Amino acid sequence: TQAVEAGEKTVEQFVQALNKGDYNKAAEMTSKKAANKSALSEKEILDKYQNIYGAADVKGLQISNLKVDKKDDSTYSFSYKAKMNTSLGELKDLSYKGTLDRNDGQTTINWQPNLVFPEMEGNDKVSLTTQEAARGNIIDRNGEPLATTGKLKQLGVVPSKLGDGGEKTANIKAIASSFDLTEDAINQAISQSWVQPDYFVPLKIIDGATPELPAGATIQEVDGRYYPLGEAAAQLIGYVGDITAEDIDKNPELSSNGKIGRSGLEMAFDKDLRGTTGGKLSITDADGVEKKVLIEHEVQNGKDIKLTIDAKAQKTAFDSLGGKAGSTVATTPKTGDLLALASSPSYDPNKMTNGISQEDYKAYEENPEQPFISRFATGYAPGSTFKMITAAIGLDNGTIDPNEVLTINGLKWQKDSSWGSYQVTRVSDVSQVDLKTALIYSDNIYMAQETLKMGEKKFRIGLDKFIFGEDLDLPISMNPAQISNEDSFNSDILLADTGYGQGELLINPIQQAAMYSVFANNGTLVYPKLIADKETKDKKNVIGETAVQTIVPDLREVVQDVNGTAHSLSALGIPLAAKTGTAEIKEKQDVKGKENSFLFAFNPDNQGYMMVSMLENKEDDDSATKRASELLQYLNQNYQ
Ligand SMILES: *C(=O)[C@@H](NC(=O)Cc1ccccc1)[C@@H]1N[C@@H](C(=O)O)C(C)(C)S1
Repeated sequence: TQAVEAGEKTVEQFVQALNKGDYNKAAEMTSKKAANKSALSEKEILDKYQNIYGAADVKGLQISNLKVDKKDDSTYSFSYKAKMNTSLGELKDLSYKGTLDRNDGQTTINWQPNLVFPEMEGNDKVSLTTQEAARGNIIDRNGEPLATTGKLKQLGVVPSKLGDGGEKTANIKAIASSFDLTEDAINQAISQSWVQPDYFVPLKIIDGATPELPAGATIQEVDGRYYPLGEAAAQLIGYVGDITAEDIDKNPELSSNGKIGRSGLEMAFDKDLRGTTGGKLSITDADGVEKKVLIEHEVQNGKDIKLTIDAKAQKTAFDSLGGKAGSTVATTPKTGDLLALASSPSYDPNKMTNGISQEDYKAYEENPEQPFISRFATGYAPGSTFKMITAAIGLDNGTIDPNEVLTINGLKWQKDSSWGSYQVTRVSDVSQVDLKTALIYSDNIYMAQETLKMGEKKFRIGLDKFIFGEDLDLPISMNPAQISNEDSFNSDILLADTGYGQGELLINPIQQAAMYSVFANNGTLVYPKLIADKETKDKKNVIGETAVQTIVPDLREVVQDVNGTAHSLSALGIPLAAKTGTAEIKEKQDVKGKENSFLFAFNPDNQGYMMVSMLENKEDDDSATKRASELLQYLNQNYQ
């Protein structure tokens, strides 16, 4: 019992060496190459573990139920049970054994072939057969293909079949012109280091119709991941990439000859879409004689995933942005089904997963407008659209009277002289301003005064009833919305700015569509829902039904009144309640000052659809309201 404590330490740090991937240090703990001692030499153990554990991708060796006893003068036999993770799953209830040798003060392990796998004898071998699982598709709310694995048409060139001299140079340009490609890229692809005279070197992928084939234009049909919408759903869906040797080290259950999701839903749902690798891990002997099977299970394909996205609304919402920086969120506000999650500018997913020239990948990483960003998940300042929330709070606590008319003179205003030179500004010079007039002309001075009148304490009481600080249940990485940096404004100026959607507010378009969903459910907040089978979670009594019955009729006038900020939408001739708004951004990249246009709109008759569009760093005379008539028409007669 005095040396058994050091004997259990020997088995403890031996399994730790195997579990740490260091087989050399694990071999140094064995005895000497003899009949009853260790059965192999030093490097003979290193090569035995590395070839077997490396082939099956063995990682995570845990042991339990140790029992170290005695038998002879130095033969203290040990036995335990272990578990490990391989390419085909987890090995459980592995009964191990062996003996020890405690000569002097160094207790070693009499190594035996049963220490690699339980039922391995003298010179036994291990074999692994695996069949990769097909990746499941991603479908929309109507079963349309958003991310399937289909057949593609390739285009490559063989350097020998290009001619026999100067004819190759002319055809290198004839192939570049017949398929719209760079002539310098064809002669560069055929002159790489790995290129051989008769090797089929690929080029680009034919999108559909195959043009005339010049002097050697082989079209080898290949299979790969295909995204039918392309850039329209690039940020949402994502892209898959080839699996690296360092990826298998983290999760050994991945097929090294397969694809892994790198961003978006392809990554957030990688476990459900890749399936499980099938095959058999058996122990053989001599000439592949199947002795004992360790693991063997059938191949399971990936589960298809149905979203709440409308493929037609996703493409229309993206195309309406015209390639400018922005995003659009369209939902069914009574259930939360996100019908479209567009972001612009965007990248090409089919180009990323099917091989992209590194010059073009630098264009996406160095693009100032950042096409990789999912702008529907990026927190912004909500802008003038946030006055709906501030007004609804003011009506609930009785601070704002819908019929009380404030008298505002000029375009600038400040509470006292303690504000220095800062003044709340408004665009229109209306003298008599009530709640109806302030929401039509988008008056900041009215909301600023009614916010200071409301008080900081009473303001947050209504704000805390929303989703500020909450993390929504969506497979989209985002930060929770915040009222301010700290839990206290500690500034009258900051309180007024937060009244009309400025200050230290950060709300992403998905969270905005959730907070604004109360105006379509009579004060009940409906959480957004991306997976089609998810339940409809809601949160009632956020604002009173009285404030909804007061603001919603006013939001109709933002469209119908001749001086409304969203009057251009009255041309649609459909029932609409909207609320526009810009937002000042003082980014230090330039001394100008970028501003972001916003737009919120929904149908007040049936509450069938709700839309939140925005334009980041908008161009002059451009607005989200201008480029919203297209999908507002679609959402009107398709989601009533
Ligand atoms: C709401 O965000 C308001 N805008 C501002 O406070 C900043 C601003 C930016 C550019 C010009 C003027 C003022 C008002 N809402 C928007 C809108 O509803 O589009 C206005 C441009 C009417 S100012």
